Amino acid sequence: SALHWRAAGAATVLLVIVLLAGSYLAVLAERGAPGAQLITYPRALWWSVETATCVGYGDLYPVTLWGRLVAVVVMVAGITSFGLVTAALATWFVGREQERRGH
Amino acid sequence: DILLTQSPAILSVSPGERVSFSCRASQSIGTDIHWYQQRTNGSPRLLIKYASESISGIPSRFSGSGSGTDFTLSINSVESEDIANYYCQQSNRWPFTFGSGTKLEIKRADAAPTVSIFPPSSEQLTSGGASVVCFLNNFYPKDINVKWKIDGSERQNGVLNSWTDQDSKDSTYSMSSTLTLTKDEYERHNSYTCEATHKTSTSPIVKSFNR
Amino acid sequence: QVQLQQPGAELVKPGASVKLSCKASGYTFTSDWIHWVKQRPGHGLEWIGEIIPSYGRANYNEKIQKKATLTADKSSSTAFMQLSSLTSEDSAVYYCARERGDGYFAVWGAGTTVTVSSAKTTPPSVYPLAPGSAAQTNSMVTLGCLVKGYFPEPVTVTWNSGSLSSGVHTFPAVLQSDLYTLSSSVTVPSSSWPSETVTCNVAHPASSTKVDKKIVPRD
Amino acid sequence: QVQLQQPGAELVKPGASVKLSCKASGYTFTSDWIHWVKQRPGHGLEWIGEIIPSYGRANYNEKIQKKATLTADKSSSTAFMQLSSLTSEDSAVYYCARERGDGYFAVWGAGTTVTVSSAKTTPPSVYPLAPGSAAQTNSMVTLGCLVKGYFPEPVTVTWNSGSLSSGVHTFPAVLQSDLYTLSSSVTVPSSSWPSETVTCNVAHPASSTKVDKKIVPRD
Ligand SMILES: CCCCCCCCCO
Repeated sequence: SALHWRAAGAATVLLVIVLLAGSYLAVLAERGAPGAQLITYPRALWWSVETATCVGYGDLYPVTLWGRLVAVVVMVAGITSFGLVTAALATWFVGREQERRGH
Repeated sequence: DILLTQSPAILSVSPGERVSFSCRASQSIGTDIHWYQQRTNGSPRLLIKYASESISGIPSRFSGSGSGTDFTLSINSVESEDIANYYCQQSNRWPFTFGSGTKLEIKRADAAPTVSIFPPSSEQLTSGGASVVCFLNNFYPKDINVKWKIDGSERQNGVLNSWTDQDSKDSTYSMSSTLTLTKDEYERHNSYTCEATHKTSTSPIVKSFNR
Repeated sequence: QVQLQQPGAELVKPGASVKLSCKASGYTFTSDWIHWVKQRPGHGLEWIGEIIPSYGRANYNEKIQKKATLTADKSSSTAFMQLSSLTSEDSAVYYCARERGDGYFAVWGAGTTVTVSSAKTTPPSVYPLAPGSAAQTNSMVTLGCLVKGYFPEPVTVTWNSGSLSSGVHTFPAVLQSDLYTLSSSVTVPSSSWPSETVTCNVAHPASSTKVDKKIVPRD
Repeated sequence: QVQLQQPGAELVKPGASVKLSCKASGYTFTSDWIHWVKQRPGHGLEWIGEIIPSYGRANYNEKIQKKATLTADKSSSTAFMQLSSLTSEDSAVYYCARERGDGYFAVWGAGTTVTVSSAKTTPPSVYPLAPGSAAQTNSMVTLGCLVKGYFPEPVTVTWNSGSLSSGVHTFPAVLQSDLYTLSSSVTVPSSSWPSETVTCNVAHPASSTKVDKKIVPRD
């Protein structure tokens, strides 16, 4: 298995870990803030996914400093992870095309 | 903070009829409402979660509905065991909050009280005290009057009454009337009588005993 | 089996403090939160606060005066609530409840009745209530037991160690001169007594006393 | 052509169950949902539930007691609704409707009148209503037919097999001793009768009977 594919897999497992810890930590950070909605684990997990993918419907979001800091980590982990898959796909195509060109 | 309004505070229904409890949230909370049942002297018990999802162990006649700001807890064919207080609770926003609660009353058939008078115990007398207890059990309506008489003359001093809440066993009420006096005053009297006057009869139900 | 175990009562002098406990059993998840709810006599349910044992973080109701401090012991799976400098306003039943982090209280404790008073604990005197000699019986007979002179609340009255539940009324206590008094009523087929025994069991958690009293015919 | 076909009526004994049908024709898409609406006499439209035949998934109105179970048969393009343990409260017209998954009911069925009663089915006796001998006619003449002693509702009264629609009143039925009775009125130019025939057609779906009755001068 080439590096890029290995890194892709690793990036994926790591994202899953960030999502779960992010969901757990968001609840921990947000409970105690009057008005917060990111306070139960099931929807927090959903919030973590739509944040990692940067969709951000706006149905749920953190209102506290630490909830927001946790959100930033999730955003960056998602962007980085998917960005890394793109780079792996590019490498795959670059390699295949170099062969097809007989180089 | 989300205010949960439960109105009316009391709901009266005839046995077997369908009843509905209202819960209104001060702002939209999707379906994040949960319902609890609390019987007299019991702890709260989960009935419905997330507005309409049933809980295992809870009778099928219990169901919930609604979304947004208005929710309903319904009981299909209410029975005596349903007599209790019902609370809604929200978990949409912090902090979780509870509604003020609605009591369920059942309007059953009229029933005369079962009167029983009890002389003080030998054990109690030994301590220089004497309590004459009288029970007016399982009657309906809850309105009822009890009168004590010692040797033919009405007595009021030393009498303490206690009324139960509607019975979750048969939808009736019961009341106790206790006359307490020193062993001395108890010993200088012969007959003790307890009389119950209830809607179910023009004449009072009377029970007595001679020391 | 009972998921949350709470002591039945606690007597506290005005100004003093008490530490209520809540021992949990059954499934335990890192996502569990233990809540505390206050219920004054005749009133509704009031949320006090919550704590997540897996982390030790606690949040409190901001609308009421802070009287509690929540802690938890992961090893003994017990949650504690320290109520301090109490007044008669703090007298109430305090329930603990478990929430799986999904918003609802799936299970509640039996609750601890806290009484803030200067009076002294006093176990109850339990006297039997058997029919008089001239009392005519029907197809049913009514018996009872008098639970007099106790403090503070509450007391739990059972019949035949709990095996006799039908036909039982335990009247609300009455307060007079720093002492409570109540009676419990039981009705069974007249043919079954006294052939089949009838005994009332009275527990008074505040004084760690549980006494029995057999009801036998007067003679 | 009729897109949704429903039987006209169903008599059901209290406690019993019935299975209503809704045969659909015309365009059918995987995105189609068949809905059921309940309408009690004098009241409005109440949504019961829906089902998507292409998948077999069904949803129900949570606000009312669940009395129905929806199923569908893709091969025969028929949707069914099982109503169980009915009471007089379930007596009403039940409509099925088709929604293309875009929110509105583009087409509705004629509806099935369900009557929950212990009484027995009874076809109607149809008697003619022709003017008396001393009745003076104008440029118009009024005729009719009496539909007496039937159960349960409804009955459909037409004139000249439906070709005569103008000048027709069919009065609401009247219930008396477990039997319904109504009259239908038709008015035509006095010059056209009896030269041109006038017949009333009475269908009573509950008993699968459809009888005719020609209206001829009294003589
Ligand atoms: C990235 C680190 C997140 C830590 C979250 C702690 C929340 C504490 C809230 O009071």
